[PDB]
Amino acid sequence: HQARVSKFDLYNSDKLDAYNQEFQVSRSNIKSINNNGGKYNSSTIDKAIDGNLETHWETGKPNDANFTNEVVVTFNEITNIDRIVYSARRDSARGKGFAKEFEIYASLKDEGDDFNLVSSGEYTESTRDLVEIKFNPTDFKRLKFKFKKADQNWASAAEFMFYKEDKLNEKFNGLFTDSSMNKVSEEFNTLEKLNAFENELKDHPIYDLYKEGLNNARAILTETSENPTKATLGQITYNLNDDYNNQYRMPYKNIKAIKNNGRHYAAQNIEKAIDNDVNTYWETGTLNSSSFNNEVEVEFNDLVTLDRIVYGSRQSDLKGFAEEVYIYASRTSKGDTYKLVATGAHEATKGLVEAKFEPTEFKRVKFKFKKSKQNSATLNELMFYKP
Ligand SMILES: [Ca+2]
Ligand SMILES: [Ca+2]
Repeated sequence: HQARVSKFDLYNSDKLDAYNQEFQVSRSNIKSINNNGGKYNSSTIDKAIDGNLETHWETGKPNDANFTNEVVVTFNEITNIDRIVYSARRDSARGKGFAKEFEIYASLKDEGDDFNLVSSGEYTESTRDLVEIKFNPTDFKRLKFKFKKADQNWASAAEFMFYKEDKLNEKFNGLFTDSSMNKVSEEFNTLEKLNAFENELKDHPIYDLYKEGLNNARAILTETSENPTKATLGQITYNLNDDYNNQYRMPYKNIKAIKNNGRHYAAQNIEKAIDNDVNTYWETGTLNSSSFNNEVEVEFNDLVTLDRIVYGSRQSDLKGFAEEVYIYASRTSKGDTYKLVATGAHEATKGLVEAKFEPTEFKRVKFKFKKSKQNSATLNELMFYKP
């Protein structure tokens, strides 16, 4: 009887309409609405189900020590619903009156106080989010939403939206064994199982959103064992060789994203490590310690086979130079799926250094500063070469 609550990310997708077409209770099925605490001004209760996120209902009576705001939606006919998507008001006072704690009750008739509890839940992350509240699929003629706790008490609702059960969605959420998404569930643990699943999924409205995870599972099933090599590191200048770059350097355009685990100092942000300028650099905000190592992750648009990583520090004084480097590969777009491919060391030097290791396929690369000059970490450039 505990609701599973999460941010409703689908909001920002071009698959939304198509998704709503199949799973949203349509507006022509929502008959009427009322609520026990009136309205403030002309933030009327119809504005809670008017289909427009930019209009809201606000109560005229705030939650106090002795009053709980509730809203009751009547459907045109009995309707099987498993999820509510809800936001608080989204204007100047964004988030005010969010239902931090709520309960959902069903009735199968049009009148009377015969409500039975369907679900309870909380959300503490933010009050400004559009949230998906998921429970056992239940029949409703009337649905009651109680504002058990309402941020700053003046309960509000941009919208309530209602969804039927999405069984293929629920199945897809069982693709992996846990949230680190690094192990395929037994259900899907062969390429043939996975293909069957994908085929099962092809006509679904958000099919294209499931492709990534399916591809991730495919890469995990076909992964080889970790077997890292001692990389060779030396000073190089072939990066100056434009013609050679055209043939052997991975285009900067193949970088999807870069992040790092230690924030940054001042104006030395992480993008400066990949701007094809040896004079700009990223510098961490967090020192290497007994408990911490600086790590940089780069994700690629398209898988790429590389045999060399080229890198440098800030050139002024070589502060943060990677004196010892661990290189990891992942063939997935996300999940804890990195395996160690190489390790090597080099004394701090001006200019750029290559780490050469065995040809490896990368969807993402992690670059770990195992040991670093003055325990800092900087990158003027980070470049990727093919065999
Ligand atoms: Ca609205
Ligand atoms: Ca740079």
